[PDB]
Amino acid sequence: EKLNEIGYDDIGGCRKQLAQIKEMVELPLRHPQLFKAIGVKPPRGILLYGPPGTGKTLVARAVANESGSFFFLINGPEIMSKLAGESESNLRKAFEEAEKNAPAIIFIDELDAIAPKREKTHGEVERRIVSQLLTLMDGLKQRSHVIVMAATNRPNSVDPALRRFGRFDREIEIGIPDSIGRLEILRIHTRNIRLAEDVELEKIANEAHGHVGADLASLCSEAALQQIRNKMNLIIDAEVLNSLAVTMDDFRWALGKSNPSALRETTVEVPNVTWDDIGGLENVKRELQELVQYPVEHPDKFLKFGMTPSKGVLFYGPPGCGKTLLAKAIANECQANFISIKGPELLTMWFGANVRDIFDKARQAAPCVLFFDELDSIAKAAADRVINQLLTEMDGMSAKKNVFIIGATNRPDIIDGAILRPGRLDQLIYIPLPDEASRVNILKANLRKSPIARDVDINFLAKATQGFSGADLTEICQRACKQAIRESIEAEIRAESEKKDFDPVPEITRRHFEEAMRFARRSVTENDVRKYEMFAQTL
Amino acid sequence: EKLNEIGYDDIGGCRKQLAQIKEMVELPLRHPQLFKAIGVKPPRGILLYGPPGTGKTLVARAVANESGSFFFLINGPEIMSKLAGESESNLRKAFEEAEKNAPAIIFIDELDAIAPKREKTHGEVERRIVSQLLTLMDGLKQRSHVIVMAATNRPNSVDPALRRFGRFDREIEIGIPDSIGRLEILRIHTRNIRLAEDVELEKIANEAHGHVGADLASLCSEAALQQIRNKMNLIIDAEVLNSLAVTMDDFRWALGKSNPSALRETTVEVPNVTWDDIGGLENVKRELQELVQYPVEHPDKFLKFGMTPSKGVLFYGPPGCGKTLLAKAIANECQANFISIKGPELLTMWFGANVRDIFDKARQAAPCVLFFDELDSIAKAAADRVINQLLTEMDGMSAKKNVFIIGATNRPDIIDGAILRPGRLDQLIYIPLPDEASRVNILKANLRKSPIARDVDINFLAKATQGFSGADLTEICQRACKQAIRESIEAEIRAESEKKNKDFDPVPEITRRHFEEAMRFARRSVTENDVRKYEMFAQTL
Ligand SMILES: Cc1cc2c(C(N)=O)cccc2n1-c1nc2c(c(NCc3ccccc3)n1)COCC2
Ligand SMILES: Cc1cc2c(C(N)=O)cccc2n1-c1nc2c(c(NCc3ccccc3)n1)COCC2
Repeated sequence: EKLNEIGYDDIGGCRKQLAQIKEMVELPLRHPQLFKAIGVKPPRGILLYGPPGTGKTLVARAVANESGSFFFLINGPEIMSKLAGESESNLRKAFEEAEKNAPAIIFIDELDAIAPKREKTHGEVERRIVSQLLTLMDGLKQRSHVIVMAATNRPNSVDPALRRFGRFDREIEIGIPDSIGRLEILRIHTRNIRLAEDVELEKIANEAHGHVGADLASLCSEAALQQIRNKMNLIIDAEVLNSLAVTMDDFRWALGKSNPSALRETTVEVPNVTWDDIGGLENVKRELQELVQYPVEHPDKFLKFGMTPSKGVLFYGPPGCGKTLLAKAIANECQANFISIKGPELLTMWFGANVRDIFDKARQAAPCVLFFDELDSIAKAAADRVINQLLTEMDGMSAKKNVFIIGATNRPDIIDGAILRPGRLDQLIYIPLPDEASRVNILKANLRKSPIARDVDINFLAKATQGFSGADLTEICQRACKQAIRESIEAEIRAESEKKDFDPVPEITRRHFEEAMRFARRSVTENDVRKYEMFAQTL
Repeated sequence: EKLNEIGYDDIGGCRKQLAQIKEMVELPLRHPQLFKAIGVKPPRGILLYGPPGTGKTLVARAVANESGSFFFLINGPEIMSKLAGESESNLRKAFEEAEKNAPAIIFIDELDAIAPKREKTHGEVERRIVSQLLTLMDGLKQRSHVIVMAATNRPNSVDPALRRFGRFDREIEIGIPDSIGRLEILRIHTRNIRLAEDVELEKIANEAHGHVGADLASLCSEAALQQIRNKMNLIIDAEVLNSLAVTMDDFRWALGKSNPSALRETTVEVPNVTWDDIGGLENVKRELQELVQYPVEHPDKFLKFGMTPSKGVLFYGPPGCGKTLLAKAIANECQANFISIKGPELLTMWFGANVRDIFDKARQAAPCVLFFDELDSIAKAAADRVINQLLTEMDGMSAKKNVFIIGATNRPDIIDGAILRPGRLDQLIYIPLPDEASRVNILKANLRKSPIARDVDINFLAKATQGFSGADLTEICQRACKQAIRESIEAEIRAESEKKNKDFDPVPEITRRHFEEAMRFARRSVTENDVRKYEMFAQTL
């Protein structure tokens, strides 16, 4: 009987959308007088879409329960699992009961099942039920106090006729939870499971990438199974039963063996790469501040001076110089959402229309940076369709919506000149090989989690490199760590053999870094650097 | 019960169409004696089409109510939601009840639902309804005084059989409202909502691009919701309730977060770019006047001299010289509609016939200037299909309908010579880099909204920038504005630091210094070689 007690606190990583739906639904159903007085018309149909398992199904019940409304549930499979007349009778009865017991919420859990695309019907009963649903949606009066909520995997799966301005006009996306949402879901799912004192659910939430709420429930279940195995493979005994608590190692094992279902779905989040970490690149700092931070933080100045900000940059520069991190940092300084799209991903999804989906999602998000990772794959100069999609979508993106498109290219001389036209992406910014401070910061980011020895002078390594790209520094650090692991394992084997300095190699010593450096080679030739300098004028 | 009172004043941005429909429907059904005497036959079927949310659904009721006729409504979803026999029984009862209570209007709301394309039926019950609808539409007796009206998203969706000369012969398009129509919509949706005295609804309309009437209802709803947020967050005191009025800052917030449904719908409007703003380019003014204005303003002299005007023009010149604006300006001087089509758009829509749709809309519009920007992406010399469609449409377009096709190209040498034949696009006009007079207006147009300091000599900059293209001038001003914003934001930060230690506006205008810095890095974007190449094209062809 927990259904009647499902509240907002019992739903996981949809805090922003939960607040939005609260404002949309609860307030009109709790204080109709205010909205009627001012004139606001509460929404008729709210469609929720997103990856499966997010928890969008519980949102309608939570809203109804905490607003005191009546809740009638319409399950698409249930209505489509009945005869030709009984399904229509059930739809009509649901709407009639909702009208009788207003204020009320009708929840169509699988709207895609009831009303798929008209091309997929291939029947008369299905089209009849679709038309009946349309009529009932039109039947509901503006002042009946019945709010029809719906859930679907993808909004494009619903018949377009249902998305008219009178039937389903508001669409809210319940996407993949962030780390805070993941922690909330894990806390919700562990209220009954007994947890050991050594579990840090924050770390588990931060590590689980691509995990939706159902995936986290599976994670907790598998962790409990692992604990039972550990305490049962050796051993029924009441004392042992009371000593059964999920330890952190069990959670780590479950996470390692967990195959999340939302790894392939794009993430929208505010990156935590503060510009204090990027270090130098201060010319790029100033340019990106002028191009992104000022339009978002101080719209008043732009309105005062009557300048429409340009919403398009191109990050051209040698490979492995942290263009993605620069985009993330400029997103963070503005507290702007960040969306990262790789060329292979776009081509693969096109092979499997979705160019407009990502821009629509960017519009959904608050002021955001839409970072395309390799634009030569799309703008080579099959791809002739994606290029035009992108160009037209940029040509239709109003400059006042605060969506900044930042495309990165290692090879800028191949990009089609159409993209670089004024008003599309005409803000060429050059990202050079990291300077001294940038190199120190790269080496410190690489060695953040690695215990280094005090004798190691990171500043000396940065000074010595003087030309290495970022990937080169990462390779140097990885070589040093590999040699350290090689020494640790050799010492462990020697200790085992001698059985017939508890930790002989606890930190990476200066010798490891020296040996790694001896074989280091520059990856960006001076000719390449000269070539990238001339592109600013060759265009 | 407001349905019985829906008039013409309660519908939004369809002022032109409503007047057209008023003559078509209200006048015959009000004075049948006059039309019968001369011999006019009032229309049988009027198919209203356009993007969703325009307000075409209320037109039938407004026409019926004002003319006193009987209004019987038919809903596509409703009829197709019933059994095989009841759906047909309702169609026949709708027309049977209409003839009984004539004069009357039958409004089919979703004609695409009842009568989709014959290839989409894939059933027997559905195909019986289509045929039943056809029979009823052909059973009207031209004296029954019953007028059928229909609404559809696109006319091509309807079964072609319904669009014969006896069933649905008149099609009226209710499209995206223009700025005046947006204000009509923004004033009918605000009759009940209380508004603050600081609200200038005219400004919101001119900024609401791509907003259909339904979308403008979301703006008002969102704007009022914003006011509740502001007052509720500060907070149900009755005094506060009476002080709840939508302020303009709320509207601007709503407009920023509003995602209009019709941003991708093409616009038909008369541009406001008067030729007095284009400045010079006077050798282009004479040629454009001889080809667009005189045929439209003075048809008499063309008939008197027996000359058929050439309906095609090609604009070729260096990039960023305001070719589009010149096309807009001549349209304004003729009060002609202007349709701008981009090369990328035509290919994108073709991948997703539509060439014939652009021309058909041009024909429906009053004397029109159909601009084809980037005609080098279509006439490159997939695309082979689009060029032929464009090539055939021009040939099949009678020169007497006052529709002019202007094609702008930055690279004319690539254009296929088929388009440049004497039949369709036979006139070439060269738009050069802006001259001294024009460069003054380009700078003025850019700095129209920007408060400039009196020490700035706009004339001096134009004299200095002899050779700069239009985009080069625009870049200079933006750099001036960009730098001006920087000195304003840094001054604010310095003020904050000084405030902690203890000229209201530090930089109120773009000083002469800001322009000086921008000009130093400014570089010409059209090489002297490129200018020479364009000159030789007139003879190379
Ligand atoms: C771990 C790592 C690899 C890498 C690479 C690379 N091709 O291996 C390139 C650029 C930055 C890189 N970082 C890196 N990663 C981070 C930071 C940071 N700071 C310096 C920097 C940043 C952007 C840009 C330049 C230099 N650098 C600071 O934020 C945390 C992560
Ligand atoms: C804002 C703007 C940008 C721009 C560009 C450009 N490459 O961005 C090219 C030509 C004119 C341009 N304008 C512009 N825009 C306007 C005007 C005007 N001056 C006269 C003119 C027109 C076309 C041509 C020459 C000179 N210039 C005057 O009418 C109002 C709008």
